[PDB]
Amino acid sequence: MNLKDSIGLRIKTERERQQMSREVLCLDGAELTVRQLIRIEKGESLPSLDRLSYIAKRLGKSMTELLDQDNITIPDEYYEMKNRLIKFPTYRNPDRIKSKLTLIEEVYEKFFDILPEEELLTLDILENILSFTSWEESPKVEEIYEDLFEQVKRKRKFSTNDLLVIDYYFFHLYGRKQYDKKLFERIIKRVLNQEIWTDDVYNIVLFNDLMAIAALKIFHNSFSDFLTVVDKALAVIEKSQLYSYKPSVFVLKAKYELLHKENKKEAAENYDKAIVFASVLEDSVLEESIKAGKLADGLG
Repeated sequence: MNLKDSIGLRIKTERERQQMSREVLCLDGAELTVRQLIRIEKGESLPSLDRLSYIAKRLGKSMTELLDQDNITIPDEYYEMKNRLIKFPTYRNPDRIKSKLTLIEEVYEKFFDILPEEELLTLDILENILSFTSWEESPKVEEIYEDLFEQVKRKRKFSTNDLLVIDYYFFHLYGRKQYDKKLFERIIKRVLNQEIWTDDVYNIVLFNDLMAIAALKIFHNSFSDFLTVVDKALAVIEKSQLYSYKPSVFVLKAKYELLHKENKKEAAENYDKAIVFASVLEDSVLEESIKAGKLADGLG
């Protein structure tokens, strides 16, 4: 009997001894949903610290009592590998030897039996992030993402994990003409209000989120708050010194001048700053790509 089975059985056993329905325990779903609790009690999922804290409080127990002998401590090495996955650099500035593929398999081989549901979803998102179209793969995943996104849309302060879930939501909006604009607007507002501090990992996820929002706004021809987005992206870049990201921001400005301000001259100038920065960063693939971008937009 593994960790998940033990904790799950303990929790279900205690809940049923109090004759508490799943719905009663889960309340409004903000901290735990019925399907989450079900996966925990079937030992399909391990609870996280937050979950366990909620469950213990609801049942009137202590976390120690629900844990018994079992240990759910997640080793620092996992968080280091996750951080390295998030900060994973382009193939033009490779760090050391290991691929993302290798790091992900290594994270599973070392830590799978002790990873809670949220971390696993975060990992699936990271794995598939550079190519989210290449991913339309699980009913189980959509089911897990859906409740976690339900929870996310109640929060005012986001975590790293929250933001990765939000990035996957943005991907849900991809290529879609019909969508809930009110939800998208609330999400955007809340992302834009997140504090920028000294966590580079967080700041990276926030950045990629901002790019996704900009892209979506370009696709929707909705340029309200676009410069708010751009400025926030730039504030991130400055705070964590992510200068390899800066040309793409200038490209965004270009697009804004082009498709909204319709100022081909400024558009062209922004492209030129992007090209020059890439050039003087010596990512030549990026430079060439941006030049081709300027031609593509008719500013050649």
